[PDB]
Amino acid sequence: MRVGIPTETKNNEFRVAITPAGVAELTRRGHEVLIQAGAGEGSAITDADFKAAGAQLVGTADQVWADADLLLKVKEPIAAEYGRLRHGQILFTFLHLAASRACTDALLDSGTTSIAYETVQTADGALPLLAPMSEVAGRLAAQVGAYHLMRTQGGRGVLMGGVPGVEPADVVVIGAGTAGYNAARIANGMGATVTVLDINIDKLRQLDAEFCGRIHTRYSSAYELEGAVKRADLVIGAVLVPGAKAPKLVSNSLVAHMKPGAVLVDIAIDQGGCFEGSRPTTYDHPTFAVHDTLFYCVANMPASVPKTSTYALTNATMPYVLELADHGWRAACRSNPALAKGLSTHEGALLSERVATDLGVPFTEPASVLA
Amino acid sequence: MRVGIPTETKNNEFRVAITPAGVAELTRRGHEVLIQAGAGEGSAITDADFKAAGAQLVGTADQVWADADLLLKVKEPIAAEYGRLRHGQILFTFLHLAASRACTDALLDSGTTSIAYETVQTADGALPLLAPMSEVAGRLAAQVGAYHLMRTQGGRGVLMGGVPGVEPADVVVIGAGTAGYNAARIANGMGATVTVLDINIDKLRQLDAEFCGRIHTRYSSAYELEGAVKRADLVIGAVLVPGAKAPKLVSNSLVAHMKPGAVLVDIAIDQGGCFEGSRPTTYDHPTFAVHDTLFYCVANMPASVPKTSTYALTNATMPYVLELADHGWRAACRSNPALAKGLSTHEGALLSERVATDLGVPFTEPASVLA
Amino acid sequence: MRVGIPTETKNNEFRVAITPAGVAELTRRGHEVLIQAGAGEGSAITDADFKAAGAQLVGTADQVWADADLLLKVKEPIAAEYGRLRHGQILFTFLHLAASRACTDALLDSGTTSIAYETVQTADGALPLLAPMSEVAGRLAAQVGAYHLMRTQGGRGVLMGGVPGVEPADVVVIGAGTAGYNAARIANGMGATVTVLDINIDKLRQLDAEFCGRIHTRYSSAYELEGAVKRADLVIGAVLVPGAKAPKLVSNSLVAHMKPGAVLVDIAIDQGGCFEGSRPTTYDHPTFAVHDTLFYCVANMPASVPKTSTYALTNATMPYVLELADHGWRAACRSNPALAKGLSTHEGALLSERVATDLGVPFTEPASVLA
Amino acid sequence: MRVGIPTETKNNEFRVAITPAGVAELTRRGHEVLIQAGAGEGSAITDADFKAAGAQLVGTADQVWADADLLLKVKEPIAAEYGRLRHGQILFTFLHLAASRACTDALLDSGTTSIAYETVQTADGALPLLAPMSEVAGRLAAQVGAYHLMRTQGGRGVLMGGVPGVEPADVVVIGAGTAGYNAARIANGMGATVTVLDINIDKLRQLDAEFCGRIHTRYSSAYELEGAVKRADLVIGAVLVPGAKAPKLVSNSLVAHMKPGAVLVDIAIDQGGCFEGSRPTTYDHPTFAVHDTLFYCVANMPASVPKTSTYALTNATMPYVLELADHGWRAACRSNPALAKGLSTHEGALLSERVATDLGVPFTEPASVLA
Ligand SMILES: NC(=O)C1=CN([C@@H]2O[C@H](COP(=O)(O)OP(=O)(O)OC[C@H]3O[C@@H](n4cnc5c(N)ncnc54)[C@H](O)[C@@H]3O)[C@@H](O)[C@H]2O)C=CC1
Ligand SMILES: NC(=O)C1=CN([C@@H]2O[C@H](COP(=O)(O)OP(=O)(O)OC[C@H]3O[C@@H](n4cnc5c(N)ncnc54)[C@H](O)[C@@H]3O)[C@@H](O)[C@H]2O)C=CC1
Ligand SMILES: NC(=O)C1=CN([C@@H]2O[C@H](COP(=O)(O)OP(=O)(O)OC[C@H]3O[C@@H](n4cnc5c(N)ncnc54)[C@H](O)[C@@H]3O)[C@@H](O)[C@H]2O)C=CC1
Ligand SMILES: NC(=O)C1=CN([C@@H]2O[C@H](COP(=O)(O)OP(=O)(O)OC[C@H]3O[C@@H](n4cnc5c(N)ncnc54)[C@H](O)[C@@H]3O)[C@@H](O)[C@H]2O)C=CC1
Repeated sequence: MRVGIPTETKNNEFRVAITPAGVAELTRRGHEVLIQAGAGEGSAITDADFKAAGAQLVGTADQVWADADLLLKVKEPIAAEYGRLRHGQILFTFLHLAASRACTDALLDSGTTSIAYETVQTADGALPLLAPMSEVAGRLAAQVGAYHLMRTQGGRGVLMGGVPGVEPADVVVIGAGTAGYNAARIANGMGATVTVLDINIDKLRQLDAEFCGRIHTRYSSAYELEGAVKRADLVIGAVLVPGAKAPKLVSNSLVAHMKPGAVLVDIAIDQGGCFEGSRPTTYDHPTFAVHDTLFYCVANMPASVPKTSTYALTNATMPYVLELADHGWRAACRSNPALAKGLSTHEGALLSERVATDLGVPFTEPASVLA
Repeated sequence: MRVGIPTETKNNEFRVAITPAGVAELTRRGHEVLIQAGAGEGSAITDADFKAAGAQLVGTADQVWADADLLLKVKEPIAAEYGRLRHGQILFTFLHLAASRACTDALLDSGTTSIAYETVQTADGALPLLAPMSEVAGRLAAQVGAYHLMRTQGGRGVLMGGVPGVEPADVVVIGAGTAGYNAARIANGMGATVTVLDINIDKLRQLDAEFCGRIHTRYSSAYELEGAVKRADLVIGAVLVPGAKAPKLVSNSLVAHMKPGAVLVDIAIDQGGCFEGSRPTTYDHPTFAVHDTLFYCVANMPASVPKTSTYALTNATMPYVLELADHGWRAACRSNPALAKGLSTHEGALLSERVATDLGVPFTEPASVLA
Repeated sequence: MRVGIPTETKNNEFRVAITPAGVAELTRRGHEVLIQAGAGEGSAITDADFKAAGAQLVGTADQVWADADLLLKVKEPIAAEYGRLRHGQILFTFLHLAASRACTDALLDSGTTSIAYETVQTADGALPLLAPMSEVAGRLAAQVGAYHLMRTQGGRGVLMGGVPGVEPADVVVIGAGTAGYNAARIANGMGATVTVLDINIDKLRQLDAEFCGRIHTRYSSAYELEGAVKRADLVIGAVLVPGAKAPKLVSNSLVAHMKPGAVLVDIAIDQGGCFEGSRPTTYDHPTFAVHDTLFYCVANMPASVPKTSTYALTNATMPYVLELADHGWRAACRSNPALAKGLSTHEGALLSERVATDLGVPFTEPASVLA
Repeated sequence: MRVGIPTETKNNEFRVAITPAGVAELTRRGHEVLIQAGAGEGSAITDADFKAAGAQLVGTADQVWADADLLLKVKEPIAAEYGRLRHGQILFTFLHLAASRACTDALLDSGTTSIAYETVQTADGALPLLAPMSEVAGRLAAQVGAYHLMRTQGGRGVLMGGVPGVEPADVVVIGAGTAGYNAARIANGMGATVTVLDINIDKLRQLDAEFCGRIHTRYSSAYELEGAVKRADLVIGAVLVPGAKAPKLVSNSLVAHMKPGAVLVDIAIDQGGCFEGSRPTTYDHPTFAVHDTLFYCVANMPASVPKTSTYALTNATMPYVLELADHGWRAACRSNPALAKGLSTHEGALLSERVATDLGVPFTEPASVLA
């Protein structure tokens, strides 16, 4: 089939959904690979690199979208792309539909078949395509939080690790999953005192063992959470219920009681944000004031480190890309339950129960479109 | 005597040279403490906090300077302050004279008595007043280097620590002293691959043992230095010869051979810079381009984390401040050889041999003005 | 000469001042070794073990004391032993004279020559005979503090290390020297959050590097000390000025503000105690109440682990014992400045300036009795 | 329904089965919470704290027991409570029935419905309600073992971690599960040389990886076990077969060959003890002599650290408490197989096969009382 990769268009989005190695393997398998001129430049993959791997370089986005049987992207379609969505095409990308009625409607109205990276899910419950991006975003949260704690950025003016004889920053991570663990690990490595909260005690045990208690763990009761947040210099929101809109765990009322110049990084912004005061920001304007604190709410954090994140992502997605190209969506999803869990839309039907619930929109069973 | 502390005026300088506790101890000893209204605000020390500790709050900088027998500052006098320097007054602050003929001339022409924090030196050869700032600056270099490696900042677009299956950043630290050790430690904590060079093998042996080889050490031969720099995503320049202009270790020719978007942080900029291409930048405009790389050359790095660095600095300086106030410069320096090594100017005479050599200016023996 | 070792008589004192190996080395050098029957039993060294090494086992303490030219002990003479002190005899033991006018007077009135283990001091300033006992006492403070934190012991009822999801104990160590470092290390190993204070920043810098920030370090300002103590579940007092009465750093007023059931272990009790409320306790009755807290003030902590501490002590003391036996006190002290610093009394003259100052008693120069 | 929490009555039992937060959530759900006056005081939860959360404070235990539909406790009913057990009430607490015919009979004769915390078991085989108490007891075993190794407690007189140049204690842990891992981790953190035995090699691999071999692992053959025990200063028994009486792994004959003053802590005492010589002790009298060793056999170890263990326990139990209150035992157990595995008695029927086998008492299938 024809596999198309357009240039990402979200603000400062430097990632691309395929590398030369993936192009070469698709072509080895009898597929036609179409790629918009310039699509890999953010990730230092020249048109010439893609050409040598076997891609057809096309001048415009409209052609990639029109010609592709399988359209591969990194981020969700944005408003200017809603018109490019079409019936009879497979879209494979991060979707975050529980967080956007407008995006969901556009997919449904177009009749396109869409599969979300972030709801592809193996039998152990893991999300193998979200995981590498959660790892990137977690590590970035720590480095971005430390930078914004500087007085010159409007922060409290506290050094992450302190220096001998002087207290370090107090960092609170909400969620001990992939992003939270990665945020905690880097923040701890920068010398901050790190506390991680979760409602899953198993995850806290795992963190306790891995750092031998150097990273503090607190069960996420209302009392522990509020107490930790009030004391924090930096809060990193990293909770998830797979495919769902993030729960609102930190109220604006709580934020009003925080130390002046504290920083809050809402990693969960891609699913709507786990802070009440969150709204999406971009790399051009990443922060805004809430009460006397600074919120950071970038829904495409890994975009700033494309040399790392393009590869991390495609190492994970490629086996799934190959099965979709070889067999088409129905046969691929039929053969792979994990893949099938990423199914989101098809011919105006919404195939995710959690998305349908969060948006208040009718749900149709995926088994129905697969049988 | 009268101990005066004016507001710092260098760009984005949020530190202050004393805290309420130091003010209280000075007043307990019969000293008059004069402080410019607003001087502690960058460090979250209000005029009211200084007042309660015993300070006289004065409206203008000119008064502090005119009235103080001992003038305490954080950074060197800048141009607009040259007219405030006076004969009969002791100035105790960071000076960096080997890096500024203009500052040195101003001190000499004023006839003031000046002692440099950074050349106060104990008999083991350590610089106890520079050390905590070198600790701050080293830790900041890692976090600031990581941030500027982001594509959105003009950098290469590589995450410090990578993620599983994908390479981390390659970090090179030149100098294994206080600043370099701290930069290496934080960069390593962020998951970067860190290589540290020095000409002092003892210092490399210490780093090797502390991290049991996780931080790489290379003797600083031309071959090792050039090779490490060409491979680096981030270079941190942290060399020092006490009180001297920094040696130029990284040529612009070498920089032309580096990877595009690499970042170079010149911590040694306060002493003139150890990179050939270095020139001082400010927190307002911290970076500039050299060839295809980004240089970061801020001479007052600890200013951005004043809640940490004001205290770190004053924990160290205060015992020296108390000796100078109790006994005056001559008797304090007679009693304390370490203090006496900080002696820089007195009545138009330049008292540092290393500074005199570097600037091409007459040297006068400090034992002569202490006899 | 005759080297005598009596049985220790302080409460629960299970240590002994020599082992079979030391006895054998003394006898190899032509010395007569006299040991009280039963002296080694606390340390599991039977009379038969000492006999086989060459010792003369004697039935009574009075004989050991009467016959010995060099008398080796572990702890200071107590009241019932004051009548055994004699002119012409060398006493070599822990003395702690700055803490006991009564002990000092007894030594002075007897005219005996005494050398204190704890003031023997090498040119680097280290106290090589105190050090291994400080190591023992520091490690014990952590384990004894943890035990007394149990509700069943009157303490707050908090587990040292917490468990995943639940806060650990907050431990504050005052003094970053041998005892404090060892207390911090063990407390941290038990999973407590440990903060260590000192006025010597060099020592904090060393702790910071050794644990890469896992043990918190705070410069010991009034503000940091008071704040840390109010938050603490367990406080360990481990400060020292060599040969001096301990400074009083924790007021009873501060103790009144602590959490109910907090535990305070005063390791510095042997030198008078660094807590205002401290008074010496014994292993039989180790604790007492101050306000709503529990104080632990045992002046012979290493006695409880004699299998460890007898050997640790004698590994260190023996080379000094051999010098004193071979050459006598005057020539040994003439040859070894470190040994000479332990000189405490001789023929009614007090030879330590620090002790003399603390007790308000005339000082006589040790160079005078060595000339 | 009515949820009742009486004061614990076992010796020195300071835990309570609910906290204010749990009370508040039960009341939010339409349940009536009854709590005996004083029940939370051991855990520093005042009657006023429980009152503010919504509980009815009742004067006597008899009323709590009579009125409660769901009775929540920490420990098993003791003799003086056997008369309070009633038909038509759900009891949810630690039971340890395989270790007490008398307790089992009382439950059976009363006709009450009982569910054991310690046999609630998820599909991975884990025991999520036992786990936090195993974590507490393991960590306590190390600290309690170290204390009793002191000569002043009748132990060998060896310091847990030794000091430089002198050997540390030799610690042997039997069982590499939750309690054993926690005991090993703390003992290692105190500087002891730790060896852990198990028949499950997977658990030994996990320990080997987590400490990179610093904690020794030995397959639990008769040879390795006997050899390790004879060499040990401290033995910690931490084996379990879920719901079963502990196997007797250390014979009195073996104990006769141990070093004099060795300490044995039998954590498995709650299930009957894994040492042949074990019998339950209390916090009032925790130890007794076997041959020349000291046995410690406290069946309610976490009771001494209630500020830690009350919260650890209730963080785990609460989701199960809520389901029992909302739906009653039959529907809750029907919906939750893990919960259903804790089913122990109902109307005179014993529902645990392992308990019935160990006691030699008839077994009835749980599916029979659930269908
Ligand atoms: N902003 C960005 O650019 C990126 C955002 N993300 C987002 O980061 C978030 C976290 O992702 P992962 O770490 O991979 O998820 P994960 O599933 O590995 O971890 C989520 C954790 O949150 C915990 N949790 C859920 N509800 C909670 C509550 N009410 N209180 C406390 N803890 C709670 C869960 O128990 C779980 O341990 C997701 O929204 C993900 O989409 C991921 C990559 C990039
Ligand atoms: N930009 C800023 O705001 C601040 C800058 N600094 C500066 O950082 C610099 C480093 O200071 P510290 O780490 O405290 O000094 P340090 O004396 O502790 O270490 C300097 C190291 O550089 C090494 N070195 C000297 N010449 C060398 C050569 N040719 N090649 C390789 N290594 C060489 C030395 O052997 C020494 O180990 C100084 O200029 C200091 O003033 C310090 C604080 C703040
Ligand atoms: N109770 C017992 O059985 C034993 C008690 N000790 C005692 O433990 C105490 C500590 O001994 P080491 O650790 O060997 O001494 P050390 O000399 O190694 O360390 C003492 C530390 O206290 C610090 N210090 C002094 N004054 C201070 C102040 N005002 N505030 C904060 N820190 C201050 C010093 O800077 C130094 O780092 C001594 O009194 C020693 O005799 C030692 C062994 C056994
Ligand atoms: N005394 C007290 O206050 C408390 C006692 N406990 C008890 O501690 C004991 C251990 O609990 P957990 O660590 O949670 O259990 P677990 O199931 O996590 O670990 C038990 C380990 O024992 C091993 N084992 C079983 N039979 C063995 C044999 N014959 N030889 C060698 N190893 C063997 C298993 O393979 C397993 O790894 C249980 O009896 C538990 O009820 C728990 C909490 C408090």
